[PDB]
Parts: sequence; structure tokens; C-alpha cells
Amino acid sequence: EVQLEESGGGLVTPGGSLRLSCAASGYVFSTYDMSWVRQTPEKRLEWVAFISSGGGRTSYPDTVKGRFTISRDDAKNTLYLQMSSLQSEDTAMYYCTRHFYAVLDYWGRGTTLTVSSAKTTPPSVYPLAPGSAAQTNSMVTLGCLVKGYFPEPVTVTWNSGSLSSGVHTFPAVLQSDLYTLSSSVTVPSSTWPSETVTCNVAHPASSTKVDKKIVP
Amino acid sequence: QAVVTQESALTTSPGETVTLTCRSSTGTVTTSNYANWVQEKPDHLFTGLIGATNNRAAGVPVRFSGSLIGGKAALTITGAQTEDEAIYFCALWYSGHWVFGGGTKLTVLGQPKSSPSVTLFPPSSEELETNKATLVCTITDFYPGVVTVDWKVDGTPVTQGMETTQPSKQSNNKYMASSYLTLTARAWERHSSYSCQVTHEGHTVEKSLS
Ligand SMILES: CO[C@H]1O[C@H](C)[C@@H](NC(=O)[C@H](O)CCO)[C@H](O)[C@@H]1O[C@H]1O[C@H](C)[C@@H](NC(=O)[C@H](O)CCO)[C@H](O)[C@@H]1OC
Repeated sequence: EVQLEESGGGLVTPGGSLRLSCAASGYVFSTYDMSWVRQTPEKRLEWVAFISSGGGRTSYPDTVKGRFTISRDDAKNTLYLQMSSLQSEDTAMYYCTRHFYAVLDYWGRGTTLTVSSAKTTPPSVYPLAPGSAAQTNSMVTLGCLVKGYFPEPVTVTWNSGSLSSGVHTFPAVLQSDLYTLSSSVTVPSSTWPSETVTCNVAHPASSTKVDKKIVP
Repeated sequence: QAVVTQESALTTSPGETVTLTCRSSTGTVTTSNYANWVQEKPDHLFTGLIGATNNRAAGVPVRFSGSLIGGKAALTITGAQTEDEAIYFCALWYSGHWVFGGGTKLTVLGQPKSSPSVTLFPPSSEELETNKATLVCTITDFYPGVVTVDWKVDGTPVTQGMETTQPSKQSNNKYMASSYLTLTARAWERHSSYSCQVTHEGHTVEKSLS
């Protein structure tokens, strides 16, 4: 029966605006009371707006108080969140939840929102080479440092697909406005450097692709 | 007003029972706070488990339970299952607002534990040319998925310029993490020993370089 589909997010810059939308399904969307909950990068959950049944009552927390506005159109079966005067702290996944007689049970899929002032900027790719010959044994693990991109994502591929062989790529980090990330690969010790281990890094915003061959 | 704390991590085996509480800075937890328990399963998917302190949501199984414990909300899971490994958050209704606690990681032991394999890396010839150096400590293959990472430059504990990624669920229901200690290339040239140490399970593994 229930589906809650929110949307309307993207990349805005500080001081911007944005209306979020959330659409109900297989339930009599009117009756129930309702909220917006954001999920931050830090991964804490914070609540942004509260709407009652006949949109009679609105509640917000003091950091959104006066910048966010909640509302609904029963006719269309949707919840609206109107974000105004944006600020970097608001970058987070925004979700909608129906209060099922005080049981927040059904949640949207969510809609990511980024409020950066950055600029599309491709990364810099650096080799992550073993270092001293200190061979642990059969295995040798190389990697790549993809640094200074915005916005995300970046796909990272090893040896143009040919190497799926245990690759690991990590949640990016945000070092003072740009994102960085790492991908690593373990290829058997007698394959490198006799054979070649390049790293493909593509950056779709900037339509980029860099080819860092890893050599000792 | 507002603080809601929750255990940060609990670990249990399949078959066992675990309780998780929710404390308030306000004082006691009433029924007029509708203790709610959201489940955050692998990949930003959320689900109402229990609402209004004790009402279990439809579809939620038998083992989820709500209770008030010594002025404190509590979630019981009796005979927890492998599928319960996840993050549990609590929300408490503060008349108008909702206050959320930082949610607890719940490991249920679904496969034999295993430790990390740290692999430490030194700033490449190329990045050094930009007068900036970065060392990457790559931590993979651990279950449970909790780690503690400490960096040392010439035996003194690093107290900045280091930042680690939250564990991330490998393909094999094993976790992975990365740590970055960033230096101006100057400093690189200067110290002579860099240690990456990862503490996972009382056991600490350690990788170093010159
Ligand atoms: C008070 O009893 C419930 O409704 C009243 C009005 C709430 N009081 C306020 O809303 C407000 O804080 C007055 C002062 O600012 C209570 O807080 C309480 O709310 C919970 O109980 C009901 C069940 C929730 N409403 C719904 O759950 C459903 O959608 C039912 C459809 O009518 C409500 O949002 C609270 O917990 C979810």
C-alpha cells in the first residue's frame, strides 16, 4: 500500500531558495499529520517542519525557524517544504514522513540537497604506490587519490573494467570545499609492476577522465 | 530543552535479546513524548519500528518492543536476527517539535569476526610538487564494523589534520574505512616517522613509514 516520493533537490548556492515536494500513495493522505526530516552528512537525523491534518498547525526548530515553510495540497496528495535563505548547514538528504497516529512509519526515498558555492572543478589524481619493497606476500595493494573535485560523484575504475578483483572506493571527504576520495586495488604481487595497473577516474560534471598508471 | 542520547554501539549474537535505551536531558521520559524508533537499513532506507512508546507498526515483527525504563525510552529486540544489524534512532515528541537522538549501531553476529588490514601510503612524487602531502591509511575487511584510528608523527599523537571516513559496508558484509592525515609538503620533508594505528576489537594493528 504506501509510497512517499519526495523530490526537487539539487545544487543551489548559499542564499538561494528551493521548494521540496513529497507525494503520497495508497493511503488517505488527508487525515494524517506530517513531517520533514533531514539526514545530514555527519549522519545525524534532524527534523525540519511539522504540519497538521488540515494544515492548521506548523512547528519548526529555531535553526530553520523563519527560513523554511511547510504545506500541503490535499487535492494533489503532496507535502511541500519551502526552503528560503539557504546556508551550507542545510546540505542534507531531505525526507518526508507521515505520522500514523504518532507512529512515524512510512518515509520517502529522500531527495539530496547540496548548498555549496563551489564550482565544477575536476580532480587531481595521484598514484598510491606501495613504497619500500616490504612484500607482505602473494598480495600487493595499490590505490589512487582523487583530490579536489566538486561536485560529486566520480566513478573510479581500474584498468578500464578489466580489474574488478576486489576494488574498494570510499565515501568522499569534504576538505574545505572540495571533495576527495580513494579507491584501492589488490592485484597479485607477481603482476605488478610487470603487468600494468592504471586507474581511470571520470568526473561527469566537468566531463573529465584521467589516466594514472601506478608505478613503483 | 532538547538533548536525547542513545548508546552509540551495542553488539549481540543472533538468538539473544538486546535492549537499547533513550535518555533525555529534560529529565524523565513520559508517554507524552511518543517514544518512536526508526530503523536505518543499508542505504538510507528508513522505517517506523515502534511509535508512541509501545505501538509496533504494521509489518514490524514480534521482537520489536517499546517500554519506558527508569524514565527512559527503550527498544527491546528479543531473539534478534541477522537482518537486524543496522542503525536505530529514537525521536521524542517535545510538544510541537521532534527531538532525535544520535542513533546506535547494532551489530548482530551474522558471520565470524575479522580484523582490518591497514595498508599505509606516502604522498607521491607528483602531489609533492604542489607543496602538499597526503598520506592515506586504508582500512578494509572488518566485522564488526567499528574502528578507532590514531595517527602519530614521530611518536607524538596527531591532534589535527587527520580525518577518517565512517565505516562502509563492503560487498561481503564486511566494512571499510579510510583515513587521511594531510601535511604541507614542508612538514612532510621534516618528521621521519608516520604511524597509522587502527584499534578494532581490543586488538590494535599498526602500519608505519619513514
Ligand atoms: C495532543 O494530543 C496529540 O495531538 C495534540 C494536539 C498534540 N499537541 C500539539 O499538537 C501541540 O504541541 C500543542 C502545543 O503546541 C499532542 O502533542 C499529541 O500529538 C501526538 O499524537 C497524535 C496521535 C499525532 N497525530 C497523529 O499521530 C496522526 O496523524 C493522527 C491523525 O489525526 C501527533 O502528531 C503527535 O504524535 C505523532
